[PDB]
Amino acid sequence: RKKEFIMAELLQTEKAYVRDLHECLETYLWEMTSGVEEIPPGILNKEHIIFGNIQEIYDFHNNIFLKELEKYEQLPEDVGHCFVTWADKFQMYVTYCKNKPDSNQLILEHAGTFFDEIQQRHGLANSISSYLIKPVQRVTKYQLLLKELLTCCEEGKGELKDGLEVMLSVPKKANDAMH
Amino acid sequence: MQAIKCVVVGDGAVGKTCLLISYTTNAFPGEYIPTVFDNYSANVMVDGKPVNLGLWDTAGQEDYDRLRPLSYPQTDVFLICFSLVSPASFENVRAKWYPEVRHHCPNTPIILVGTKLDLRDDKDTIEKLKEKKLTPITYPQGLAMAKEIGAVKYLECSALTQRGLKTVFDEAIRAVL
Ligand SMILES: CCNC(=O)Nc1nccs1
Repeated sequence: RKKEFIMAELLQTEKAYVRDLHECLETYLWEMTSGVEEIPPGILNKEHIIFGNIQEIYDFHNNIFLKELEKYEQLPEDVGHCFVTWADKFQMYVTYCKNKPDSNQLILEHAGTFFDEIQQRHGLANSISSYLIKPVQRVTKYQLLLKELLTCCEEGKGELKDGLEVMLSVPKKANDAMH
Repeated sequence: MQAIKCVVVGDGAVGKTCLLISYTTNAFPGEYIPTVFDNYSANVMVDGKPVNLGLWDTAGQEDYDRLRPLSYPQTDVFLICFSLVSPASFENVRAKWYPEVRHHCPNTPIILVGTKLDLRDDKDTIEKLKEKKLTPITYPQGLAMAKEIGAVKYLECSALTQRGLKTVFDEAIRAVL
């Protein structure tokens, strides 16, 4: 029961994370790169600073990782292996976290209501800042779900142990990377 | 219409995620406590003044000193939480939570939130604490902590019974208006 509810959360929240990044990319990022609206000079061609490597992060979850978590739906005790397998991909959260401070300032100092305007326009409940915190949230949440699985998975649980190891190592490295 | 960003901080043992879920669903989740509460916003009227309340969880970030602050800028009000049956969490208000919140957001209102009031009068909890030469955190302790940190209100609540829960968020909003 408990291992199953946790696995269902893992997957349900993964789907929503992919929905959320996708939304972010097809609204806030798209308007900037589209050429369909007035881009403050202060942010022009600086979408790499705003959105960091979130495209790549999205591609990873949307092309690979969600497809692979789904395969472990009936195998919660093994799902730690999913993370070991894809450990190198998570290093791209290190890059993203390094860049988030610069991203945030740039949006204060130079975007005015640009993004508030698009938010209003599309009817989005989440501000660009709310979307852009999500990778930082998500990368610290995986370790919580693995711990929860450990509280309810038997001697078959070094296939969580090492997954958890990775998902503790990634955020700490991202945390250790900040200036 | 006024938007409000609210960030909820504190130790893992406060039940941050549970608090928010229980507040937003009007129900303790019960069976399974989800570990994920995604950034939320909803309209609420306060003193008949409708408001868009935005809630951000921070659970999972409790060991990443440089990552937690990424959520801090442009926050309108903080809930700093401790559990009423964890003296350590309470002490961490002083030692961990208030410092970094002030450092980054020196003029943002703080509500001091005491959680798990449903456990302060619980024999097994109280006994488990007596065995560590400890007691639960009582009301004057929270009031004295609030004062020390500059909190606008010290408030007690339970996600379990929902006692004081709606009120926590009512006053988060009143602290901004
Ligand atoms: C099983 C103990 N009940 C709680 O979890 N109480 C809480 N009050 C606020 C947040 S969590």
